Amino acid sequence: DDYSLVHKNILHSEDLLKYILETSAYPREHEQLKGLREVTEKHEWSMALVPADEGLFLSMLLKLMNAKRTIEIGVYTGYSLLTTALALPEDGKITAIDVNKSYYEIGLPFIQKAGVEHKINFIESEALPVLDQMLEEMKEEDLYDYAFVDADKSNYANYHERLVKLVRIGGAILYDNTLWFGSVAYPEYPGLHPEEEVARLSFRNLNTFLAADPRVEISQVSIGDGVTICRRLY
Amino acid sequence: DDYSLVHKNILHSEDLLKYILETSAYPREHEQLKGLREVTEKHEWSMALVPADEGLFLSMLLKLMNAKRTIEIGVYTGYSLLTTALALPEDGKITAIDVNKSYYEIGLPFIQKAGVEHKINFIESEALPVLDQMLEEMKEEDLYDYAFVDADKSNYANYHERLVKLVRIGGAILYDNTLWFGSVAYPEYPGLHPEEEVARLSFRNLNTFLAADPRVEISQVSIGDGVTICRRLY
Ligand SMILES: Nc1ncnc2c1ncn2[C@@H]1O[C@H](CSCC[C@H](N)C(=O)O)[C@@H](O)[C@H]1O
Ligand SMILES: Nc1ncnc2c1ncn2[C@@H]1O[C@H](CSCC[C@H](N)C(=O)O)[C@@H](O)[C@H]1O
Ligand SMILES: [Mg+2]
Ligand SMILES: [Mg+2]
Repeated sequence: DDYSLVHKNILHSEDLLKYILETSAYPREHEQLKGLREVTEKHEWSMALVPADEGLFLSMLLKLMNAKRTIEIGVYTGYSLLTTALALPEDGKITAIDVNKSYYEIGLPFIQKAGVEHKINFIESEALPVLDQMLEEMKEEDLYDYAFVDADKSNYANYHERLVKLVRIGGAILYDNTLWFGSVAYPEYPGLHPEEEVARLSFRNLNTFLAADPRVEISQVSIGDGVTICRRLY
Repeated sequence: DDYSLVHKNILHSEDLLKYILETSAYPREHEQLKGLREVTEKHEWSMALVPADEGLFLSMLLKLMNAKRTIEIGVYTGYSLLTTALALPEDGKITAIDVNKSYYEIGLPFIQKAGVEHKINFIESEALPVLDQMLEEMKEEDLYDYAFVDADKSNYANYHERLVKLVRIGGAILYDNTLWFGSVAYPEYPGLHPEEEVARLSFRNLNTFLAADPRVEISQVSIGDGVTICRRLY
């Protein structure tokens, strides 16, 4: 095989991870999220799926902050998207962006059976051109409450420069995979696929920059593969 | 302090923990939190201290849900309490409960230097009598937004029955240490102090109970020693 992090976890044992999933995540997972997850595990890019325990953490965060208008960048088969759509109120609206709609069509039957497709506006495109177009037309009355960032890893810093202007003051920007299977912990790290090493270097730089960015407050959370919550200050 | 699990981590390496703390927590840690942490690191019961990365997570939750009135059960030297106090607005209010005010007075100078002691009503007593008294005098206008539970482990379930009546609908109840150094992951775990084993068993039952409790939605988060976020439904 070609990728060198796919079998790693940030937790010390797989048994602890399975405990969390079986005890607290799966019993609270919507039946369509379960169906979407199980077909995605068979897909060749299963490594990139947002896990069930992180998903319930995203749902909890969305409800506690009373989010209504959100943006999802990096959809894949739609697990975190369906998680968002189920957590928002019935009049919630999501802008969902991904370069590859074929992945989205794997999840769309489960989103449709859940009855939340009406909340979703899917845009098949590279993320940055869509974001830049939003900056041209965005009214302050239409800023987003919440952004989940999970698309091209090397492009997170570029995403951030747009998203600090597209989410409201007090809104949240979440960066997925910021611990990169634990490989960010070292300046040098051996044997990775070039794409994996670029992403690793990008995340070490992002984590540093985000801790120094006065436009936001942060909390890096050791759930899933690392999630960094940012809250816009001004 | 002849406990066995004290130095065990749930992350796969001390280096990964140190990276998080050094890159993302310590740069964002208030000067008075640093000083309070450093004294408590030297205290006999350092094991029970809420870590700095978890503290920023608690703070982020409080700010995202716009908490105004909270309850803190289990203060110790006051790290999570100072975190809560700095997160709330100028007119925020906290009821803090601990059996041991001696601990509280270790951190009280840092709390005062932070300019936030006016938010805190410390009560030296066992939690359950206070919560029961609060129940007999509580008005629906005065329900809490947020509750952090971090006191005697074997009594969490008892606290839960009171707190689901004392926080507002949509309010948050957070249980600390719900993975208990990871030892909750197995039916049996050898080499533990008898009080450690009682806490471990108490958490396994509590984790099962909270996942089946229809009065709340939950999310268990592999941060620190595990934190379970509950949100009151009805
Ligand atoms: N430049 C880009 N712009 C938009 N999407 C991109 C992109 N580069 C990669 N992607 C998409 O980003 C996704 C990352 S996997 C995302 C996982 C998803 N959030 C979940 O819940 O499981 C892939 O589907 C990929 O197609
Ligand atoms: N029955 C009880 N009622 C109230 N507090 C109790 C209690 N039993 C133990 N405690 C207190 O619970 C605390 C647990 S340590 C708490 C750590 C603290 N939240 C932090 O930020 O680091 C101890 O201070 C202990 O004194
Ligand atoms: Mg991801
Ligand atoms: Mg604790």
